[PDB]
Amino acid sequence: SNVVFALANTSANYRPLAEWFSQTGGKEKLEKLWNDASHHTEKKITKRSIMYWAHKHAPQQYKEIVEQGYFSILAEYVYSYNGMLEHYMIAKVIYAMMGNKFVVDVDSNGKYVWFEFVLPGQPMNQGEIWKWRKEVNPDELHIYISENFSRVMDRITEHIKYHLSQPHESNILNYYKKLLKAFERSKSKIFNDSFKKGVIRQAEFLFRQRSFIQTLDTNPHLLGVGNGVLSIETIPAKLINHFHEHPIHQYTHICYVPFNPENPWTKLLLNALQDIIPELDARLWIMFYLSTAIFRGLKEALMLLWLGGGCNGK
Amino acid sequence: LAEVQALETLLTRELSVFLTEPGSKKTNIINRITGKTYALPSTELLRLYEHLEQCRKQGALMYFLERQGTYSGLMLDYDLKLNTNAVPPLEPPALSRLCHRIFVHIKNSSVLPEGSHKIHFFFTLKPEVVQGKYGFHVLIPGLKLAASTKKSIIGSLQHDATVQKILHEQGVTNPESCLDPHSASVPSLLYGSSKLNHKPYQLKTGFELVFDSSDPDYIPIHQIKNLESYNLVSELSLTNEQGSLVRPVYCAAMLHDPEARYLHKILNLLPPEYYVEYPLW
Repeated sequence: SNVVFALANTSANYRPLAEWFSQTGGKEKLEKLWNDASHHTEKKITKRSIMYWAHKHAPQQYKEIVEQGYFSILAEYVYSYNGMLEHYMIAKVIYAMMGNKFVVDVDSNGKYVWFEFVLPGQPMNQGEIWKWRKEVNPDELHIYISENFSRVMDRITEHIKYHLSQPHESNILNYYKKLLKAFERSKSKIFNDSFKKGVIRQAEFLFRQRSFIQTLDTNPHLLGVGNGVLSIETIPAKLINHFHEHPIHQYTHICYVPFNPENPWTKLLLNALQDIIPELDARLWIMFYLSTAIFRGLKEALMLLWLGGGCNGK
Repeated sequence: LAEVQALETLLTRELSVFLTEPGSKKTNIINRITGKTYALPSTELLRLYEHLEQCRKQGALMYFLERQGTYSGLMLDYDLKLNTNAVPPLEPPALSRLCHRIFVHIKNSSVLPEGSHKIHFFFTLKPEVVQGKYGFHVLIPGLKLAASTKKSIIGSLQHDATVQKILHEQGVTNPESCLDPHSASVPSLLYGSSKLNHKPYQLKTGFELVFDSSDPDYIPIHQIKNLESYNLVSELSLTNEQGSLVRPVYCAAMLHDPEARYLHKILNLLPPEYYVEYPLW
């Protein structure tokens, strides 16, 4: 179900389906055929999930194949238009290269605000660990265009030099020399500020989501926590500490859930909350109502009054 | 530079498939600039040597080492303390006599094959004296020796009175302790290569020694005249077996990897004056 909702965005998804479940037995999941051709569903996991389905059991080959794809896209862009590398081809390679980390929306005033997925090897504030943070200028992408993409730039240069150092004819060598010199004049443009601003403003149309702000914190069962993302769909707390498709932005920097141990702090908190007011048959209503504050709505409309006493536990 | 670009393409596109793990004995070639280790088959070793030779003739920065392993050519590493900061003369007669004495110890090891055989000696010299410190390598790349035999030959050479005399008359003040006793085991710089803080040793003179088991008292030593005609990285290599001048004679048998970016703080982690640390540790 996960992979079928992942690649259901493709209109011709049945050919990857027949490729994948052709492997012990299975037989198209006993001829399920997308559960006998089901209709559209909620926004499940996307294409960006599959490269995180990989990279945890096979990182080297995944890195090599994405690097080869990056080199292929840049090589076809360089060969199609001899040396001129304008804003859109750089934006296309950048979208292919960081497409699972950045999105952009047109939320309120017609302005294109960015959202960056954070990683543990990044400077966050306190608790933005695995959730999208709002950005006015893509500073990480601005650094990434000049630092990481320049490695692909020298890779393309090295391939051009290798093709130049070959026993070809004179006209092919002249064409490759012209391509190399035009490419070398255009290579330094990826460090220019105006060019990088144009690349960002062109990738704003390519990193689009069209529904990102509309569903940011719509669901109530996903909660922003200091250690990552907390989920309360099932009885155990999931504590999502990996890449995920859930597009939550707001968070609590001080929650920091350590699951639920029975250490000294939890014991003293429990001894503080109870053993002060006597209850019959383990009555627990008031601190059960202290819960359900981690939900959005669609619940009971109760209204509790704690008032009473001067220096009590209010 | 074209020939450096060519070597870069050979290494990354083609020889990358021979990359060895750290501490893998299979390793025969070490590129200390890229920190890469390789096990090159003879065909790919030669292709490497053609590229390194072109890079050498254009004075390119190389730091290639070959691993001697258990059976390969002999290398002698001399670290000289001199009377003065003048390059010692080291003319053919002195170097010729050195070859003869080196050979007497090889012969005395009893491992030479019977019959008539040519073996080549090459003397590469430190380009200048620095504070009276000087050096030469003696390469006998074609004479394939067991590591244990090399160690034995080196032991004997350290105590050779005639060698000590020759070195003394050249102005050497450490003639008893100038031969590195680990000459047998250390990885050996390819011709044209050096530590990143040093300049590469230059080939001054090579000699052809013919020995004949039937005529043991006839040991002709002559200067090699057309050295420039050969691929010198190739010929001087202790592990090469496919040289043109040098034909083999078979005798009886750091992990921080900064990658030019993160080591800068190392450059300012030395001049702290933080020897004594009561609060500062």
